[PDB]
Amino acid sequence: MPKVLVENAKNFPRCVLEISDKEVLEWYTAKDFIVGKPLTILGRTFFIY
Amino acid sequence: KSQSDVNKKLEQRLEEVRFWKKELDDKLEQLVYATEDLLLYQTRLQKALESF
Amino acid sequence: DAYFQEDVPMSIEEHYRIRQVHIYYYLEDDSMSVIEPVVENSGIPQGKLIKRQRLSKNDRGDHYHWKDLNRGINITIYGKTFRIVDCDKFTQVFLESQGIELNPPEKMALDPYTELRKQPLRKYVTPTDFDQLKQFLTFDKQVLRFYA
Amino acid sequence: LKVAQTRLDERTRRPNIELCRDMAQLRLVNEVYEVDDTIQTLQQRLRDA
Amino acid sequence: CEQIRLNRSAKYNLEKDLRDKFTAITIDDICFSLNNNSPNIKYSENVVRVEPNSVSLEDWLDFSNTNVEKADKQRNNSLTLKALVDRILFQTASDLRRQCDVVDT
Amino acid sequence: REMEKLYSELKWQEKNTLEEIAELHEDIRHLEEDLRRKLQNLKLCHTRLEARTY
Amino acid sequence: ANRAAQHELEKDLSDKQSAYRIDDKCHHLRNTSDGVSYFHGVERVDATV
Amino acid sequence: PRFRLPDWQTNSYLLSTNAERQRDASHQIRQEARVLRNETNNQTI
Amino acid sequence: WYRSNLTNFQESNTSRHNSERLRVDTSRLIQDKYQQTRKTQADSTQNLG
Repeated sequence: MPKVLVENAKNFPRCVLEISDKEVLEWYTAKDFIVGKPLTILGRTFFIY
Repeated sequence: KSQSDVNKKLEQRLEEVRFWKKELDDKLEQLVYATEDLLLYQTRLQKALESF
Repeated sequence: DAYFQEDVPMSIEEHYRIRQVHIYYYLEDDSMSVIEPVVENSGIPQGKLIKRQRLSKNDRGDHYHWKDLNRGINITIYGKTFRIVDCDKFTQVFLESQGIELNPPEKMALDPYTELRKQPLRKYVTPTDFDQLKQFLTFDKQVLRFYA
Repeated sequence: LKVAQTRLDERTRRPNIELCRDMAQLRLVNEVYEVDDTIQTLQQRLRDA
Repeated sequence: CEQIRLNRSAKYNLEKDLRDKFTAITIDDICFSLNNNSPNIKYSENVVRVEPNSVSLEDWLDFSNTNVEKADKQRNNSLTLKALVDRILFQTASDLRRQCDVVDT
Repeated sequence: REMEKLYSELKWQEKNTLEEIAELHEDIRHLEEDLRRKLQNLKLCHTRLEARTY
Repeated sequence: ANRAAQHELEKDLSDKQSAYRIDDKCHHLRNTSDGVSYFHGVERVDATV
Repeated sequence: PRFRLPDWQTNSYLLSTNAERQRDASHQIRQEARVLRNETNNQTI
Repeated sequence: WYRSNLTNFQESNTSRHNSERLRVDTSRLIQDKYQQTRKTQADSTQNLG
């Protein structure tokens, strides 16, 4: 999963090319899934408890 | 008694070397204070060169 | 240890040059000499700038004595202004033993030409070892549950 | 200031137990700060003049 | 400014001794404080039997009395300067003043 | 030793206090003569007013 | 037994002595006295034991 | 009576820490005095 | 004219009051910082002693 994209998405052929290794500034890791605090996957807010 | 003497003799040498550390520090004081005035009197002179 | 900026406005490489020198004072007859060390790839005719002589200080005939020589000073000699930056630990010892307070140091300045000829430093930091394989091996058969 | 700073500089080399925290350790610590204050103070009055 | 040099040089030498004297005072403190039951009391070789860089009591006193005099000499050559610049300043002022009151008239 | 520790401190705070007292005798005298000479200036600014109402 | 005394007892005299050495000098570290130098940090060091 | 040694120790501490604030209380009036007296005398001349 | 002269004369009288202030009050600060540092240092001595 990508969390924050690198700062060239406005000139990126995302209709004909996918989001590969170099387009993601940071991915989701085990630090991001804090047990107790709200988490936001794409479109949805979760409440990992 | 032999050790007693070398002790008394070392004791005396201290008295002397200490008296001389003193007459060499009280002198540092006088000379540092002398330089302090001269450096301040220096300022007074420097200001005059421009005061005129 | 001294340096002096002259000019270089007719060149394409920079607008100002720095010429590294060491200035010597002699206690034999109160004499000075200025020596320019040989830079390896500079086109300037490096060498000896001023021979051993009693260099005149002003127009009335006085020469430079060591009483007015510090670490940071901008003495001018025959039209060239030298900014001394640093001494060695013998010149310092002599100067402080006479009453002279040594000034704070300055770095050296740098000639833009010779430092832009510094050839590249051929190296690569080694890549990491935590690739797909090691992350597959040290983190196999273990997954985290999260109830949300 | 330097008299105090030095007075302490050496007391911070006493061997084992010796290295202590008695009254002296403080009055000197307080003095250094007090002196530092006087210096900052006169500095303002200089700017004022 | 030059008297300052001499005075500051005088100190450098006066300090040199003040320092050395301390080292010696400490040394003799640890020499005095030494019994037959003290901790590290070991033997030695040639100890100080001979010394190719020592000095005599007569000499030690010369070094000191000399260094002391030099400092008093510079101090006495400083009170003079400090009292020759006081007039030089009073003089300079009154002189320029006299002429200013003159130009006025 | 413990009392000589306390006594020597106790004597030293006396001379520190006695120095603090000594320059309080002279300060309040200087406050008093400041107060008294400033009466003379209220004396003055009065006397101008009514020789003027005259 | 009476030896275990000396060990510590004498291991004390040494520190007790070095104390007087690195403490009496400070009793007389006069202003403008051969030594008085500058140290920035001797007002935030307290490795007391 | 027979006042015990720890309350005897704080007797000296109380007298000693009295001296510090009391001298400082007196010292505080001083600087307040001279700041007053100067601008008091200068204002009215 | 009468106005201007006053605006000026007054401003002059003023800057000669804000200067006199600093002056006599600097005497206080200087004769304070000095005597303070003095007795504050003597404290360090008695204590170290």
